[PDB]
Amino acid sequence: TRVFKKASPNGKLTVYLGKRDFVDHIDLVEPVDGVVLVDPEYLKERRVYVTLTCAFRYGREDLDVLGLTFRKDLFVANVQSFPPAPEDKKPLTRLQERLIKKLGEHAYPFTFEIPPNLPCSVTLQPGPEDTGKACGVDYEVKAFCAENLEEKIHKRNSVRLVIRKVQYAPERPGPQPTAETTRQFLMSDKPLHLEASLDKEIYYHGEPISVNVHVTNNTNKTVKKIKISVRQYADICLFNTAQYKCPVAMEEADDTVAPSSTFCKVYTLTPFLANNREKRGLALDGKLKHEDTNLASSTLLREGANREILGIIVSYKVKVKLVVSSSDVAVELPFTLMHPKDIVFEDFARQRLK
Ligand SMILES: O=P(O)(O)O[C@H]1[C@H](OP(=O)(O)O)[C@@H](OP(=O)(O)O)[C@H](OP(=O)(O)O)[C@@H](OP(=O)(O)O)[C@H]1OP(=O)(O)O
Ligand SMILES: [Mg+2]
Repeated sequence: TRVFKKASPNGKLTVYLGKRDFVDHIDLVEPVDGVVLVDPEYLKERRVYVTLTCAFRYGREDLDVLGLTFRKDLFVANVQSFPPAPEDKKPLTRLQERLIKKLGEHAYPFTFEIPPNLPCSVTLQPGPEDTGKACGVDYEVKAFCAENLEEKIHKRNSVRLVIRKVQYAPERPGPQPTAETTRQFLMSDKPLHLEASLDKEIYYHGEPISVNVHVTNNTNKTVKKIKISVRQYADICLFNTAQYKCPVAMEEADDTVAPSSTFCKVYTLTPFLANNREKRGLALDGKLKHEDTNLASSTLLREGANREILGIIVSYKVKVKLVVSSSDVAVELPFTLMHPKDIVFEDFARQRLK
């Protein structure tokens, strides 16, 4: 197997994790299981704690910073760790029993169970014009040394790392998302009928989207060209609320539809951060520099669910538009963008770009 690890500035403490991206379904959220490597001597009476903070921050770009003008803690989990507290139990995973057996007796576990209805790692990077500042929800994991819970943590024998809560939806049976609209122009009842659909409801980053477009032109006019697009919507709903709208895929085609005839065709679009990096105003599931970052996924939410608490709500839509020679006639279908998915330690730091 493969495990990521990071040590405190003074290599006296070291965290070990088997993933840096935890996949949350709807039912459950993959458990966050790891272990710390301690120096019992180096710390007399001092202890080892590990906590999991989940918070929304606005201003600078990473929670652990001193330039953000707003912050709301959405979750906190503290754990007693070096001094094994019989109180604070666990069964123990098996990347653990394994790990502990390769690190020794100074190896200590910890486990976090992230509630299911918490927002997932989403980051929105405002661009050049946009008057808003950066913001996002991050999951900080920290293991530090101290006597009491309260003494003062020091950026030295302490370690922090951002993990990620990524959303996975399985794709059900259901009907393909459809949309249609009829249009009658001035001086005539002859209609121009538009109707589109997507091959499915759920897609994953990198996965192509097929759009079945059908056009029934009873009109005496002509459809010059057709434009297909995929747009993202990001609603920052906490400190300073605002709504960002941004196209992540377009595909205009000079397809013609003559008077009194029926048209038909299948278009293929691919929303991607790569062909959008540049762009800014959109929501991502991480930082840009970080390779391994995608477009923010669709914020799932429920009945009687608190929207503000989610931080940034993200959604996608496919828009079909006919330019009729005007008032183009158009429809839009909504879809859900989701996430896919001998030891030998490896750094934790996320791989970079170019
Ligand atoms: O479909 P297009 O020919 O590409 O025009 C669209 C678009 O909508 P249209 O179908 O509606 O006229 C927007 O109008 P709405 O979708 O909001 O109704 C508009 O967005 P805003 O006017 O809300 O800003 C956006 O411009 P932008 O990307 O600056 O938001 C612009 O996009 P296109 O040139 O990029 O495709
Ligand atoms: Mg599926």
